[PDB]
Amino acid sequence: HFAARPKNFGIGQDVPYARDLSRFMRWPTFVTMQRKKRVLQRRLKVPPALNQFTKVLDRASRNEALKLIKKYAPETRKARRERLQKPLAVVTGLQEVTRAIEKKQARMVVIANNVDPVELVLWMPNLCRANKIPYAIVKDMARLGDAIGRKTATCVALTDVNAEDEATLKNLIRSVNARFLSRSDVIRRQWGGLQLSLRSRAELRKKHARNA
Amino acid sequence: GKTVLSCRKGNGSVYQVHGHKRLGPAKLRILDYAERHGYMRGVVKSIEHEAGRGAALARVEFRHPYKFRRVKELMVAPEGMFTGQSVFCGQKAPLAIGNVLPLGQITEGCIVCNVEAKPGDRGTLARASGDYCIIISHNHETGRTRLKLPSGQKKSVPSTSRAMIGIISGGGRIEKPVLKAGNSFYRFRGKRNCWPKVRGVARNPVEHPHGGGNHQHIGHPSTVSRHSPPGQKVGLIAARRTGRIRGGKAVKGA
Amino acid sequence: RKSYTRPQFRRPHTYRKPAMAKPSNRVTVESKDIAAFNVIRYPLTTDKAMKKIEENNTLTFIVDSRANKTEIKKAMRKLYQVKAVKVNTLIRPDGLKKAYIRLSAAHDALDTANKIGL
RNA sequence: CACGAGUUGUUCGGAAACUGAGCACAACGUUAUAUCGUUUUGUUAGGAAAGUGAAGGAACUGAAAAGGGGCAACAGAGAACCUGGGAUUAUAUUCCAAAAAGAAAUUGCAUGUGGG
RNA sequence: UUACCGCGUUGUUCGGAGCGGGGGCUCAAGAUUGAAAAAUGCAUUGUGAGUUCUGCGCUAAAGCAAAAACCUGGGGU
RNA sequence: AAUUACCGAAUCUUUGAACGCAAACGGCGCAUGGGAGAAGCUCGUGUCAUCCCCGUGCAUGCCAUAUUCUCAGUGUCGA
RNA sequence: UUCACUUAUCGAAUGAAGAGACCAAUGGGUUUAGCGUAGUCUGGCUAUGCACCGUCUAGGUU
Ligand SMILES: [K+]
Ligand SMILES: [Mg+2]
Ligand SMILES: [Mg+2]
Ligand SMILES: [Mg+2]
Ligand SMILES: [Mg+2]
Ligand SMILES: [Mg+2]
Ligand SMILES: [Mg+2]
Ligand SMILES: [Mg+2]
Ligand code: NA
Ligand code: NA
Ligand code: NA
Ligand code: NA
Ligand code: NA
Repeated sequence: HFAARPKNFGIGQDVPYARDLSRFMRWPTFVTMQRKKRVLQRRLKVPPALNQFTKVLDRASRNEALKLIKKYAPETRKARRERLQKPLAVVTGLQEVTRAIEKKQARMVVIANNVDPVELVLWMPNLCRANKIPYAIVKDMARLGDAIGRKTATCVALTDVNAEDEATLKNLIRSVNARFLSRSDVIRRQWGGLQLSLRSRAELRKKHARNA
Repeated sequence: GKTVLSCRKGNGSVYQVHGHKRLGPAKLRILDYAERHGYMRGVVKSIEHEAGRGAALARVEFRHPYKFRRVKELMVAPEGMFTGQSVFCGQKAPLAIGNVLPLGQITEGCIVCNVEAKPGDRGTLARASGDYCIIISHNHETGRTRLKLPSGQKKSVPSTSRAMIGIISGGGRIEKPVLKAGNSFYRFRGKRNCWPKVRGVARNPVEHPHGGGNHQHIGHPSTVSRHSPPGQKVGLIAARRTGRIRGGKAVKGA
Repeated sequence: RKSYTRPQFRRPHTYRKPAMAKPSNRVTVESKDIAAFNVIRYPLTTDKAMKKIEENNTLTFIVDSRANKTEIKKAMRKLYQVKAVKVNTLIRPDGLKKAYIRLSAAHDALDTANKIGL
């Protein structure tokens, strides 16, 4: 005595099932504001100095660079205390990295692309280009911090490497220069932003079709 | 001098409405998905009289679109509505007295009431006792409809705003003479504290611009400017004309 | 966190650690064998009180003004080994509280009054 | 004027425990200044204001429930008790004692009987 | 089964959408019989008039406050 | 010493910034620890439901913190 | 100054309760730029213009 009893979910008809209301719900204020900020930064016209932080290094090269930095990560408190009872590393920290760039000690610089007051690193590519230091802009300060052993990191500089990794460093410098140091005129020229929404774009396309 | 009464009334201390016996705001249904894409059917449960208002009010029961529940609304009844009647609201509705449909679907030259000025306002025009609008024309290019308001002025509204077919009930109310001060007493006891009315010339100079003198008179013209400060703006305000009109009566308004 | 079926967001349910019990912030020594002497103060010796003693098996006492009938019964039993079947109380116009205590028929109010020293 | 005494309630009036014309704590806003404003036409607040049923494997744990807390009527709503007394100097639908002068109604928790 | 006539109030009305006659179900207010209760109180049992709660069901351009608390059902459990 | 003077140890009712919620109310709670209870239960005891009494914590805001407490976001990533 | 745009700003409704597309550009990409053709630029490759590709997929009824 088993049979189907289908339900009608048209206007009128049967009381419907619980629908998902995520897109039309009233969210908390901080959720709303943090989404609208991204929308605004897409819609407005972005000057080149700020826009240069959107074009980042490719995923494969970023993985290789972070592997090298992790290999040369600095010491921990336990390691330093176990030492000094009787090494080569990367340079971390804004002040030390800036000093290494202002001298010629740095051989490459990696800069995170999502620092919160952007004025902390807005000027860094221009300085690395005024000197002849190869540099790249990568995806996450959280990933840089994971590489060096901290929570986050704004920038990292490599000064000296071992002969086991000299060839890797040379290839990395070449691939990084392909994207950042050699395209400096386009970088200085290119504006950004000015994206319509999908809704607006579809409306424009439909209007052109109807008027043609 | 002292403050004038028309300015005292703006604090609204003892001059606010008497609303203890009222039943609530009268409004159409909420413009939601079912009304935008189909129709909903309701049944008229009762017809009642609310203190201070000249028209009847109808209680209409619908089914909740999303839950297992019943929803009761309170609208202004058109003339002819009866208890047990079925009322349809939405796009696919037929044409009958009491049905709510979009103005773009109502034909040209028809009589409507409870009109929405902006889509979703839930009804703001032609709501007093015997009033109605007339649909003059449609314009499919811009999606607007032109109406003739009860005052005689013409207004254009979007074709998506809704209206109800018919005329508001209770017409002919102001045709009966009142004959007594007690009748006026009881009429205004249900509205607000505004009766009886003393005359400015019968007040004193400290109270009104018209008061004072050995004879009861205004010493200056009673037509005042539109830019007058509060307290000076009593009389005929920014009048374009005065006296008894001979000939056709024009429309009044901006 | 996945699908919401209501048109507005409401704070989620989280883990709440219950409040610990602190060390007590009172240091005074209080005795459990003493409170009845505070509850019951002294008896009354007026003509109405004597008439009640002789006729209705009732004793009349001035009691603590903040005590209630249940406490007065318990104190009566503890102080004098008797059982009270009714307590009626009033607050006097001079501010003191007076109780009319009727003993069970198994006890003689005259004998208890003699023991008290009335 | 002096001295000594007198007001007794499971049910009477109030509170516990309703809402009204209304008030204004929180939250937010404003002001050199909060000692200002909004705060019931369903109804705070750019607004994350719900703290426990059933559970299962003795307490813990957490599903479902938009719209914060409170006050304002001793004539509105609500509200389980009546007579007799030879029972006072003064209180009584409040006191009376095993033949309660007596007869009831109602609330909480337990125990037996029957039914289930 | 009623032929525009019939029923009914002091009074402004009711009837094929069911008048009237026979027999019934139910509600509201009273009466009666008894337990209480004579064991109490003090030193009978009939008419007429007046007054409350009650019933007769529910002026007006004036049209009869709300909530708690409680009651019954429809469903599932 | 019911003498005086001084002070190091104590006691310190109801309120009030008054702060669990109220207030012409000696009113009403939630959590936790105790006390009394010839109801019942049991072998004069012991135990005790409903009712009753006492101690402690429980305002809003802000700061710090959690051997590293529980979460939320079509914010940025990465599995 | 007149036309178009939408993200600032303004108004309304709601318990923020169902917007738009899938019907395909004058659209987006090295984390959905993969690949050709023609110029221009410094050896890792870019820029401009045009072509193909991916993103890109459903269905009442007739
Ligand atoms: K205030
Ligand atoms: Mg005068
Ligand atoms: Mg009393
Ligand atoms: Mg005197
Ligand atoms: Mg009353
Ligand atoms: Mg009472
Ligand atoms: Mg007297
Ligand atoms: Mg207090
Ligand atoms: Na004047
Ligand atoms: Na005159
Ligand atoms: Na005159
Ligand atoms: Na109110
Ligand atoms: Na109250």
